[PDB]
Amino acid sequence: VFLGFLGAAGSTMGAASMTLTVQARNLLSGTVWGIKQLQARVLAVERYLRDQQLLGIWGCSGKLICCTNVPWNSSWSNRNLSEIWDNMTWLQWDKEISNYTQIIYGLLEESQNQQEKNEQDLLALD
Amino acid sequence: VFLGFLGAAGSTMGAASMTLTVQARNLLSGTVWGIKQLQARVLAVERYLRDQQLLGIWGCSGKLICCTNVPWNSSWSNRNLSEIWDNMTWLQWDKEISNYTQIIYGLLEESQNQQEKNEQDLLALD
Amino acid sequence: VFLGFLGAAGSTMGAASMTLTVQARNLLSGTVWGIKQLQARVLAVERYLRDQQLLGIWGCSGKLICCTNVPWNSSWSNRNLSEIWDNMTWLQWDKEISNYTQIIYGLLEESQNQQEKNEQDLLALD
Amino acid sequence: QVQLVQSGAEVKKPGASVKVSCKASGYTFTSYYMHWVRQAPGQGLEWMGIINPSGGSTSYAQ
Amino acid sequence: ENLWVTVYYGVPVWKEAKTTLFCASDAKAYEKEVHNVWATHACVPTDPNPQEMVLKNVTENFNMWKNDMVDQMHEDVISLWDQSLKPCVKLTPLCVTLNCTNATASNSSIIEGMKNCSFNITTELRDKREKKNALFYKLDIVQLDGNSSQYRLINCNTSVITQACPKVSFDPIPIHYCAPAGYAILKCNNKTFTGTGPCNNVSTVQCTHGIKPVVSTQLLLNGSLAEGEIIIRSENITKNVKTIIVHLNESVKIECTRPNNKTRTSIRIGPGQAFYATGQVIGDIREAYCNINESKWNETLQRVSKKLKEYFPHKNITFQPSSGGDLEITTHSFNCGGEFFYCNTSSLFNRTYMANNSTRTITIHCRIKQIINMWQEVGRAMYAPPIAGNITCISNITGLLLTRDYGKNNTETFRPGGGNMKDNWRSELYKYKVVKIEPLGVAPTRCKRRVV
Amino acid sequence: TELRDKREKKNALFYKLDIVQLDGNSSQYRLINCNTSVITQACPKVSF
Amino acid sequence: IGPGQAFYATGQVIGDIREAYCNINESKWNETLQRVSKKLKEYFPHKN
Repeated sequence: VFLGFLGAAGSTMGAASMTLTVQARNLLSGTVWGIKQLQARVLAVERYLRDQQLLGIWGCSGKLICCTNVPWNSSWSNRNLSEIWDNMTWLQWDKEISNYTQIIYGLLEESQNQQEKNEQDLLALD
Repeated sequence: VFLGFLGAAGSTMGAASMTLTVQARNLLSGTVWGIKQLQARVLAVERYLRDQQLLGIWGCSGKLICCTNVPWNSSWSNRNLSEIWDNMTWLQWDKEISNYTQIIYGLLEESQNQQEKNEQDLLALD
Repeated sequence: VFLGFLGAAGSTMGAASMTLTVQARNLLSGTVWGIKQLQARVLAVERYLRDQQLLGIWGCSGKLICCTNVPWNSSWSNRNLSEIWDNMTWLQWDKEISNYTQIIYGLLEESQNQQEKNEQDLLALD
Repeated sequence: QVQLVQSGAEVKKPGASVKVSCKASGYTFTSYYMHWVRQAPGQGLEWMGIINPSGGSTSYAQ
Repeated sequence: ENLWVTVYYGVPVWKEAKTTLFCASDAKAYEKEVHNVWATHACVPTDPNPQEMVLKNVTENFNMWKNDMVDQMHEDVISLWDQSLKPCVKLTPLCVTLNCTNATASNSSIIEGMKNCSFNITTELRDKREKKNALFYKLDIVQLDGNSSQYRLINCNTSVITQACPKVSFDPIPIHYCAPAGYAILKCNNKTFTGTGPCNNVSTVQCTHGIKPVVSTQLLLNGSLAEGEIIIRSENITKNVKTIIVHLNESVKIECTRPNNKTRTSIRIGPGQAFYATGQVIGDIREAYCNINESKWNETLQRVSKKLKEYFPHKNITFQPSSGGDLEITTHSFNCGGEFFYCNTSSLFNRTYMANNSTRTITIHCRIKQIINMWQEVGRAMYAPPIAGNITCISNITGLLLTRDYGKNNTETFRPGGGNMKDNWRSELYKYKVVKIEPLGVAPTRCKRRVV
Repeated sequence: TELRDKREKKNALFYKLDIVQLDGNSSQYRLINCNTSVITQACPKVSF
Repeated sequence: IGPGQAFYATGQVIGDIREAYCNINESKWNETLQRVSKKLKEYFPHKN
């Protein structure tokens, strides 16, 4: 089934994660005015790679869903989410936490670098 | 040794897998008519990324050889392959199973999504 | 903090590895003369992918720092490095070992292929 | 560098006609509307009309 | 409790954005090897499939006055018209003093300036010239500022006039638009949508339907119809607005014709160049005209008035005819048959309304012109060869472009407007918005990562 | 100018370093570079 | 010249005649060159 993009979209997070592979894959599908066709294609590629590299920097290069060790806290958004996780959903969530993405990403980088150092020391002691 | 592409090619699968790193790497090596040089280079890049992303979707982003948990069955091609694995070889194999690639890929996606869910539940219960 | 590139640069290796994520990420940031803007952007992308693929060939696709099993030897550069590791530093190091990069890379490929074969046999025997 | 330039005029006899004009630059001429207004010493302001230089048509106060 | 950061990739979240959209076309090629059409539209991937996905519980805001795609339609239309004259002969050698006496004219519509207009042309060898003559329509011929017996082409002392190649004659080709990867186009499925505010029925497509590059003033023709009743779209900040767009839910058929029959002639210029002009005219004389059904015209305007008063909910409504300006803004302009028509529509908007089919044909009179200063540019005039024989043309009327003016009393006054080509395209692109997708984001979860 | 059919006698001032004597009668003059190359003018808008 | 073309040239000249010229301060010109000479002789460390 080709759901294109933004198929769900109106759904709960539950539930919405079921199509992460759809949006991940439909993202790579692409007289002097033709110069713009090439420019648009170059932009699509560069943007893809920047996000893929960032997942690698955070230690999540191989996954659509990735669990890490930066703790969640209340200096950020403030929701218990016992019901709201499955009732909000995504657009509203990003707006609610829109003032923290530049903060969280910084924590993710620090956490991954610490883990890499710990791995190197443990292997060195082998 | 630069074997270029399709060096073996006439060999058994045995045997043929010995050069997977050759074909994997030689694949990235690339007045108004010059617009076509850029178009050709863009196409080579986009095609590479689409295949690399797909291996990631199936859980095999880091490997040339990858083992998964979709069972083989007889609704697909029908060969015992005790000898034929090492006597066929690749061109003939793809022709024999040419009617199933659009089926197998669907199974690979389902298998990987199930494993990712299982990992998240196991970590959540930690 | 945006350190751009080559921030340290004059430092010991110690110490210098602390910014590997900086140089890794600042590397992807990009009338007929405009044809050159597209050509330059295509070159930046192709060069990035070639290095990323090579780390994958050696088994280090997900890491900035990667430990492998090719032994170090004296047929290459000759330094004890007990102090020099943290006193040389990088430009001088590459010059000292400039005659061996075409050798070491060959060893890295062989080591990774052997490990992949060993994994397949161990899984097959499961 | 947006500028408007106007010429002067004489005193006319009752029943006579007068022509006045305005030149303008620093912005594309055909990209905007122009207005004319009138005020006499000791009086308030009145709107007279609008002209669209792009085409064009006009509209005037009754 | 014990929440940790988790990261997801492939989240269905989007933002408004400015981008570049690309054309898409129909399955059938132009097939004339024309750079501005065959290589511009016929070599464009064809038949995109609009497999619309309807989204449950999605609300989005659609602003049709301000968006980022109407301007692209405008630029694409201009680009084609400039390229279409690229390989075609310039008429510079024709800008010579003309001697047109109209001695043989048989009608008042002719004798003003058309018959046997003569000139001295050097051709084909540079060494020799001959006296030639041809017929030109009167609206394009002006008196030389000298003796009244001397004439000049209307635009040749200020700009370049070029002719068109038969192969580049351009009729409408519907153009479909598609987003580049990472972008999506949203439609607003609301039959009563007026161009502003939220829509509670949102769906997405990989392509829009085709929109034809049709240019007109006063009346909107060949377009789609409103699903329900007549919808009048306007701005809601101040009442001093430039354009009122009336979209009908029923078409009115208009039939037009140019009843005479013309002979085409050709004056050689040089090695692959010739000037086309009118030769002998057949055979009696009738003026060009258009036919409108009376009951449909009157019913349609009564229904428009009923809805128009919603924006002006007070006194009555009066319509008026064109007040002034050049012909494109005062007449109904169209290009049936490849020739340009300027019809007098002043008889059609003289109705008044107040608070509390194939019969009685309404006819209007039309004129034609050959040298056109197109809406797209200045300084580069396009000429047009005559089309031999007569011209017949049938099209559908889907809407009106109205403006407002001062009445003589306390009622509202409306009249036909136009010239803003963007208001034609904006009348079909009102349904689309383009957004970008940003798939990466974070959320809390009851999960920690193993160190080992 | 402007109609190809008619011509007029015009005159203007040019600076002396750009005017050369025609290789003939001394009363006749030529633009300094026009017998060997193309001379173009500049648009006011491109003054740089 | 034609339909969007014209040649620009000089018309009446006003109104008396003076040659074009440039003004330089004397002490700065002389001091500057003396300092240049002082450094130039480093490359040519011999005669004047």
